[PDB]
Amino acid sequence: MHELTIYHFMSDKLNLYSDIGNIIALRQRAKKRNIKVNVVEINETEGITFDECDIFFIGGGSDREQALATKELSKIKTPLKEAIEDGMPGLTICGGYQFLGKKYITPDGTELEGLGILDFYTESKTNRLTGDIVIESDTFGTIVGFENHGGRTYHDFGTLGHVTFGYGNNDEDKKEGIHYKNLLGTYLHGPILPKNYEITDYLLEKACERKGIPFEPKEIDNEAEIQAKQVLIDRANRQKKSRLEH
Amino acid sequence: DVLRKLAEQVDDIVFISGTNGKTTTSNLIGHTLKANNIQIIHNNEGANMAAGITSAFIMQSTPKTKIAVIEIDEGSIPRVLKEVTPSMMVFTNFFRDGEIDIMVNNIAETISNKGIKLLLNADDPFVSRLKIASDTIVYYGMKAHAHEFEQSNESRYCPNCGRLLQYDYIHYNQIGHYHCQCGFKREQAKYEISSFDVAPFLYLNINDEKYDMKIAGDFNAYNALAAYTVLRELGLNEQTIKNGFETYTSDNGRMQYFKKERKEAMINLAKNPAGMNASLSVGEQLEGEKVYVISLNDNAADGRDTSWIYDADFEKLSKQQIEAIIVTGTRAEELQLRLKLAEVEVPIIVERDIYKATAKTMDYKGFTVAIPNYTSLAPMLEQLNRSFE
Ligand SMILES: [Mg+2]
Ligand SMILES: [Zn+2]
Repeated sequence: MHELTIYHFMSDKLNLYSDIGNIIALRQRAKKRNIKVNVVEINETEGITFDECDIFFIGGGSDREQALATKELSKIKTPLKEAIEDGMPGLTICGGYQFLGKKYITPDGTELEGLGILDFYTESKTNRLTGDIVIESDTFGTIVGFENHGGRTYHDFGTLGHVTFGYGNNDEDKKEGIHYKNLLGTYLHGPILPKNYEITDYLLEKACERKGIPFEPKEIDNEAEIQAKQVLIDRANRQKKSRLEH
Repeated sequence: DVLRKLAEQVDDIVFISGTNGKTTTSNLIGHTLKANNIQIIHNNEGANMAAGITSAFIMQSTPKTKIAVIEIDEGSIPRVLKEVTPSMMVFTNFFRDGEIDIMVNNIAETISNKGIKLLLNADDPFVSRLKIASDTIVYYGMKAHAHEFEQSNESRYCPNCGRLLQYDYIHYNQIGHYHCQCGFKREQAKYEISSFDVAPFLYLNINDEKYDMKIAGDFNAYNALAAYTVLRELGLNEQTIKNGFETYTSDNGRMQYFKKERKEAMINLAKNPAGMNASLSVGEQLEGEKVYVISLNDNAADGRDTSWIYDADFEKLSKQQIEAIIVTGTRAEELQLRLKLAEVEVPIIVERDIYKATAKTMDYKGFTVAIPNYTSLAPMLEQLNRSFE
């Protein structure tokens, strides 16, 4: 049977609600395309290669967990970079996204080192960017979720799209996340994939193309996903009219 | 001076005290008496000190009320017993949360040589210490291995001689079958639970009769037996108690049961993954098919992040006999989608209005399992009360 392997990095954390739902969403959209998903949890990285990897995933944890995860991930920084440069699809969430960069600065000014896969940095404040977020993307259609992060990320790469409601990476850009080759990074909760099937299908379709297996049928039932998105789109719209009428 | 004259007009006055379980014990007694059309005086959990008890006697005394059922804060026992002598007093337990020792001594001095019938938990050594305070003692308790309690661990002192208390068997913590070389020991019980389970409600074996209840919680077995003991000592027989016990239910939306003819429902608050997994596993202990109503609000007190529902085990619903799942609250669609991703293949109905969603369950002959998160609870419980009148 056609199969895709997901490398789930650093799943040893106190909580992984975001992690699990994203994995569920990928498994189920692939199953509808007659593709079985194999999840490999990787917490010891020594001698790990990306030859058996189709998609990787790095979630977020506490600042302690993230610093530990980064020290372990740095033992394979060079294969990961080469994998990404080769087009390896990947999804990274919050701290997993931030620590692909060069540094993460805490509110109290402490500089934490990231992997340096990409040349950017993140600066956190005490006042958080929090609320509903609605993004309009050409690749991922309408992306919807919840953001709640102190970190402001400043990078010069492509993103998941323009933010029509909420903040995204920082206070000013009105752009969310990162999209570099097939590597995705985001601050969105929900977790991001259950409602945002175009993102899920993106990662699976790039993986199928790279492996030489079909991704079919391309168009399936998205009604439940659409109805869940529409609740936040409508609420976001109600919230805008309230400010314009203020 | 008035409480005294009111209390003298009541033949039987039952006081309920101890540190835990007072309200459930009290409510079980009062519910069972009223279900036999006995007129009673009865206070409540917000009125168990001197002032509130006095108010209960003034507000509720009539010429017909011949029993008072009074829960009383353990600290209030001396002040109140300067005015009222109960005919019997049941004590549930004393937990420290050597401070228990002093308080128990003060209670013993207060009730001594007053002719009060004491109903003592034989399994609690600090309750049993009250045997010195009366010549009329009734013991209740639980047989060893009646249940394997969750379990938790220190050495306690014999209230009579100051030795470390030896235990032969521990129910939990200080509660168990203890025996000191001075003679102080877990006494033989007149009313005993030989066995019980919770699946999902309390099912008790008391003196070789089965009591199929409608409340839950392992801790509530002792409260039910404390209530049982009072009622036997008032002269009610096993069948009359069984009738009341079989219909008592909680009123806070935690494992709360409802019934109207052949239609049954229960509601259990769940607002995080552990609570949801527990609520979903209740349905599978329930016989026959089920209908679910599950509510997910995202108001300030709920939190705005609904991601935790992906850590709940909604997949397990595929192992149950379920007619339909109604999803409701402001994030009802998140639940629909979670169930789609869980591959739970049963009719799913989106009805965001919690009152309309809850009423809808009355259209199904299955056992309703109603599961709200925090700000969903009050509207869902209100509708269930309305629907089951
Ligand atoms: Mg138990
Ligand atoms: Zn002793």
